Amino acid sequence: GNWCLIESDPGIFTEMIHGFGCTGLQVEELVVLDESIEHLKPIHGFIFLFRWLKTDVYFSQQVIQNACASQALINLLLNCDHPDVDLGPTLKEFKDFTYDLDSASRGLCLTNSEKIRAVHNSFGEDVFHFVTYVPVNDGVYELDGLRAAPLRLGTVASDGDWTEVAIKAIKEKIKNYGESEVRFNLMAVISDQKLKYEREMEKFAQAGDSAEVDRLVALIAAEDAKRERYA
Amino acid sequence: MQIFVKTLTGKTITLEVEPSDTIENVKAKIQDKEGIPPDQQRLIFAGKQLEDGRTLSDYNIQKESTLHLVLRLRG
Ligand SMILES: *NCCCC(=O)OC
Repeated sequence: GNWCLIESDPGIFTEMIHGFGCTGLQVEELVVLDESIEHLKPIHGFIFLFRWLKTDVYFSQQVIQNACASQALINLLLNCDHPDVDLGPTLKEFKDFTYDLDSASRGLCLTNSEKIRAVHNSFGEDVFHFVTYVPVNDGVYELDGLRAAPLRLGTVASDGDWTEVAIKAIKEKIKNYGESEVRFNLMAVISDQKLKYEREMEKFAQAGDSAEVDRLVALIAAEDAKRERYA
Repeated sequence: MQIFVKTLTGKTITLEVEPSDTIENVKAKIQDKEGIPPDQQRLIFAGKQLEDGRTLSDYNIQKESTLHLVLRLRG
């Protein structure tokens, strides 16, 4: 009631991540469930939106309903463990302080954060819900802010692609709706591709490879145009 | 002519259009066939997001090309 609803748009979610102070990531919309995303690796998590049919994992449960977009995104980010990714002071301080708090109390603390509430609202009866999927150690978990605990979907590795487990869980969730229900959205949280291209570009520049620099300029320009259309 | 609109779930929605039809018109057509308003729709033709008032022929979209629908839903 004091929290707006949030549109399932990968551009908005990329901006929310930045707004929370976290750098090194972007959000990419998935268009089909057979979409190969080998080139998007590493995938840090999935954000999945569907119509609500009424100890090493960080997880917070919602105590307000309309916070689900921010809460799902924060549940994902606080499970990210990667050199590409800096959570920033706001989210690191939140995670440190709430480390030994139960899941609903974490939701309360998140709900009371003025910075988070601010960021959230700066971007905004069937109810549509966001949930998060994330790998932690050798497990894959669904983080649904309505439940009291993470849901372990399966185990992964050694060779394993964790995304197979999550995608399987998502397909099977879609098989629960009318074979005509199509109101879903799936997004992947991946490393910042522009930052990746700029790092490579500076290395090829140093190596004296004009051809590869120009092709990286083309990739960067392509990425910028794509980011602009999402605006 | 007929063109195909595919969704995340794998469904395939078929439409009666002409190459003159605006994207916005195609979104109006998806509503009556599916129920989803234009607001909640984005159409992708491999692989750009399509602009509302800018015609199938403009995007070189043929008889029986397949488009992709993604959803902008308020959660
Ligand atoms: N999309 C806003 C919140 C809804 C939600 O929490 O569904 C359970």
